[PDB]
Amino acid sequence: KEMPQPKTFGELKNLPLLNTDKPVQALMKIADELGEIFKFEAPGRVTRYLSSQRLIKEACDESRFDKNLSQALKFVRDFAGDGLFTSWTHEKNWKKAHNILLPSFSQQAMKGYHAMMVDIAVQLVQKWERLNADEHIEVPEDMTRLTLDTIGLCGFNYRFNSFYRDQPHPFITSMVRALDEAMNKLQRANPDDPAYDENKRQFQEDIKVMNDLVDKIIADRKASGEQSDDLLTHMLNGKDPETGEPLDDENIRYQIITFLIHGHETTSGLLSFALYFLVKNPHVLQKAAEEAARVLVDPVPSYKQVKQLKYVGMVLNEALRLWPTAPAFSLYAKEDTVLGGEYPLEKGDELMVLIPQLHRDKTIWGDDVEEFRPERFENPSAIPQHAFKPFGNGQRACIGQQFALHEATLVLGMMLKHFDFEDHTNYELDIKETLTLKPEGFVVKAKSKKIPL
Ligand code: HEM
Repeated sequence: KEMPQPKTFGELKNLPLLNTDKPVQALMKIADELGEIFKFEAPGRVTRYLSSQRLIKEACDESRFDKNLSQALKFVRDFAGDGLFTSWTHEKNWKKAHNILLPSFSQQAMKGYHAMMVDIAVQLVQKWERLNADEHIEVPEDMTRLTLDTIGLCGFNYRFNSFYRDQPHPFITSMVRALDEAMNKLQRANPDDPAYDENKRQFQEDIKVMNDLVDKIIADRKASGEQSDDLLTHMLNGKDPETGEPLDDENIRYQIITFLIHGHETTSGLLSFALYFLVKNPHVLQKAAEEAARVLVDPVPSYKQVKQLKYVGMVLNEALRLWPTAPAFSLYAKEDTVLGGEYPLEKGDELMVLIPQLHRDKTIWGDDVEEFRPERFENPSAIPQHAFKPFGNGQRACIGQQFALHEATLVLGMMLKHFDFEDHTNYELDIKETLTLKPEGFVVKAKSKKIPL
């Protein structure tokens, strides 16, 4: 079987097709025309984009395929190092950090982080309670303040105090700029061009700003001896079951930077898309609000009450179905293998899972794939294996899944309890693509139900 492939441009191959600010959406369009698999070549590289549950379930076989570091991840590694997200599975530090961190990220472990999550969530709610009549909310902007501050506090007991500032903490400014630079290098035709000397200089400065803060906090903690309810305390005290070794200080720093750079943007996007879909679907919003009011009966949510927000959970899963905020992951063939009984692959061949397209597979989800219908997830164990993959696959899946969902469910629950929301501009969905996805420029008005915290 010959494999479909979009337009080529001479020696540049398919590369010009991704000369756009929205490449994932462009690839979804190509997938719409070419089907479940297409080859994509650039000067000196080749990948194949998968879109069907049929082929993705095979790609998800860990005996056959392992996580690949995409070019995007190789650039992010310049500041995320050998943290979990940017490591090869066979690097010693991957398995070691994975073993140590798994217990710190369990559903049970979320009880320990809940109070800090509530701290920041209350700050968001109070911010919105305190807006004057003529004001509005910049949704992704505020969700980003929320998620960064939450990961800072739960991550290493540090307050960025984002809700006290117009200009973010310097660490945050550097982080966002470093992420942007790693992204720009993907579409940069002539990297050695002197017009990029300043970018390179700035990138090194921003890496230093991030390293200096995190290294200082780690050093301060070891000198103080203080024990906290945070990830840092877990990483300082944890020992690998296999070797009995703890993580060294540099790797701990990379883990912290990783939780921030990856966790903040994905979770902020999710909350933003969820609110977007709620305001665009009033009947669904009514059902979510009814549950929030019924369940969240105390001045602040308890850990247990968050799990009881069953419909809110479904709303978030349905937002992740339509716009999974980390929209792709990359795999390599471990050995020569045949995919789908039709496509021969050689050892090391690279595959890309196009998640938003997977989540629109009509053979799994039915015809109404574009409809926002949380009720799809009423019985979540009834959805076929490998049909729904917003958190990636297997041992290389999101270690932060329970953290992200606890945070998102808590915060969306509180928003729904405390406010009526208005799509005051009839916002037109504009999805900005970076390492992640977000609804750019999404704004609302929130009218308080005047319920005290
Ligand atoms: C809704 C929000 C989130 C989504 C959609 C998401 C999605 C993903 C995906 C798709 C991967 C696999 C990437 C790949 O295969 O290349 C991943 C990995 C990872 N995530 Fe998340 N993530 C979210 C939130 C978080 C948070 C809040 C944290 C930490 C506080 C986190 C920490 C990590 C780590 C450490 C990895 C690498 C795990 C490993 O390979 O051992 N994520 N995530």
